[PDB]
Amino acid sequence: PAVRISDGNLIIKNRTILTGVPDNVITTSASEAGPVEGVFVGAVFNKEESKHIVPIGTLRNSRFMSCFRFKLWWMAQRMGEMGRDIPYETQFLLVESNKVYTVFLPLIEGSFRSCLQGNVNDEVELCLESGDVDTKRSSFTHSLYIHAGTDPFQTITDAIRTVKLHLNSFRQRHEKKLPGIVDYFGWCTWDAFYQEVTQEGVEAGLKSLAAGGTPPKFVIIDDGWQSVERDPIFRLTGIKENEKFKKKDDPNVGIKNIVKIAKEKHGLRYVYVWHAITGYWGGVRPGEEYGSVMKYPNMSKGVVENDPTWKTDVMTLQGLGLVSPKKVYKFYNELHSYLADAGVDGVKVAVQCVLETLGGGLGGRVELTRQFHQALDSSVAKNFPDNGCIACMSHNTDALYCSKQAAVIRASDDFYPRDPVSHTIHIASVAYNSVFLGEFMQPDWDMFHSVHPAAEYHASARAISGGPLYVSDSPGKHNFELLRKLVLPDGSILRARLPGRPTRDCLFADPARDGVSLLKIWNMNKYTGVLGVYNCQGAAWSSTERKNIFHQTKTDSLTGSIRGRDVHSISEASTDPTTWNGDCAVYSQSRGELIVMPYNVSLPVSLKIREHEIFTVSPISHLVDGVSFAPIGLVNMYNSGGAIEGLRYEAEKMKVVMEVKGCGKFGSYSSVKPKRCVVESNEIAFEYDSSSGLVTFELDKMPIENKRFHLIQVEL
Repeated sequence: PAVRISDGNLIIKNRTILTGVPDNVITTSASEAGPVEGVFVGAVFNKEESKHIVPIGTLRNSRFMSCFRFKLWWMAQRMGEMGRDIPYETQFLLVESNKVYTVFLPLIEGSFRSCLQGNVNDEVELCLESGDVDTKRSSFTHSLYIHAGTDPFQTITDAIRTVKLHLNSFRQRHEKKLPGIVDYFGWCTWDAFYQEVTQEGVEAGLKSLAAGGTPPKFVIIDDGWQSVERDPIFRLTGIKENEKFKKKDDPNVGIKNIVKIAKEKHGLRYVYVWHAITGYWGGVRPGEEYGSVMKYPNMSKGVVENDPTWKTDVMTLQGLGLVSPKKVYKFYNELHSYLADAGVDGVKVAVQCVLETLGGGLGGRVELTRQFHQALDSSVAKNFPDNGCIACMSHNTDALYCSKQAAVIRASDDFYPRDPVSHTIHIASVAYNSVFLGEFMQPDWDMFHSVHPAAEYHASARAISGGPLYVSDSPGKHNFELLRKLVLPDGSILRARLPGRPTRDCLFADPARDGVSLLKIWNMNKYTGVLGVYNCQGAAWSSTERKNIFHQTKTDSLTGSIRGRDVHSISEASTDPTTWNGDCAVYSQSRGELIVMPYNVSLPVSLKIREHEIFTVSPISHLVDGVSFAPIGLVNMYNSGGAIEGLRYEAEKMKVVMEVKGCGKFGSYSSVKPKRCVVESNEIAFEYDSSSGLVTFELDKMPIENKRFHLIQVEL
């Protein structure tokens, strides 16, 4: 049966993973399916309670990785090998047996949500909570799912899918419609003006970016456009824009003014706006219209253990006007109808995890979350039918397991331009949280600044994230040399196809805390892989201080290495995987060096703290003995291989035929010097380094007219 409890142990393919499983912990393999590869786990208790905790078993001497909420809104990573190091509010746990990987997914069941936490005795406890004193249960059968396999990424995905088939209450990332903003450069007003944003500031930012040749095609009008008032917390007073967004003649005209300027005058395709899941930070001003009533956040133990300041946050103490569940659809619809009729294409929806703290006597955290998201999704589908929703501050399983439609999720805590501790931590967080969040939605690695000491560090990460790419530059503060590595002259980006994630290598070694390893992040394009390597040692969240701090490091520089197969799915980029020997052409985007890397050969990589390097990794095709080739792409862009749309080898003609998007310097590996390089039927000059095999030529202009991609032929 693979995964079983017998004696009082949890045994996984004949390895004891946990010992000392209580008698009252019960397992099953039924569901809709119903027979299922892993096991659902639950428990039976003596009394009704609105909260239970129960040990599942004792964990020692097995490497784990977990994603845990260090704050209400957000996860980060913690590695370890003893149950006692498992954090409070662990939402995802992956265990290694030394070859075999086991995932533990704590679930929502009925009105309860579960997570895991470690205790002093090295037990893994499941914590089940309804968040409502009137909602009480005593037995549970599907509050946790455990599944094992030999490919850690495949293991995760198969488990999520099994759970989906059981709950039917979410979709997987790959089944959802991504909104069109993901394929374009954007700009977000948040770090540029904070709440003092005005419509003139919006226009200024768009114009400055476009004037340097990297034009955004979406904008996020972030927090500060809405009509809010104090009663020191602010609450929503109406659904329309404030005075800063009213045309300065004609104050009857509203946010439609800036939207039309953006799109007709500056060429934007999309405009999004920010709002809280509750309207604003303090909710909506109490009243009949939407049934808003003052409510005060309930504290749960796990959240407040990791985040003690939450007990004295302004939202906790001054409360929120919570719109009624009976009127929530109407609130979202009236807000979104106003927005859509003004030309707005989507919303960035923040403050999402507050609902779990307000389910009071409304059925609790799960039911309240489900209700609000049901209404929000209906409103988004009606009013922003490109699927215009970015989920923000939303890392709770209550929202993840009801993620049926929305397709983009902020993968971490905010970019912080002025906080030096944050940069290394940001890269670790987005990468590790993406392992799990990217099963539900496309991860958004957040805005950044192009003029900043960490700009390249952040920029390169976004380029391999698989997610939307956007800066929050103040108008005029741009580095366009850096932005041209991310954005083409029409505002399109080279987006990779998957959530960027750590390599198998990096899943159980904490590169923020171990003092010894470099973080390596992989993604895929259609005909190449990509790999970024980061030193992010020297800072992380503190179990003792309970916030992000710097910590001692043994040295500045670390040396690790890369292999072609670190790009876990690199196979899928090969045009003939069954004959492929595993050799890759590896192009260092930062050094500009092409290296041939045979299957399993390592290359050493050395980096100091806050340094990085990006490598495009392309499968080599052996056309005949001595004639071998791999495309690289737009070598002056971070995610070079994202430019290759089509690739075909004709060994009988010793030819390669490609479809390439974009413009700039194009590169490929060839063992031999080409006879000819042809672009749309004309022959063009090229360079060839005989020593590395690097072929380069210039793609002068974007494709015009009926072309849409450059058609390139390379004759060898």
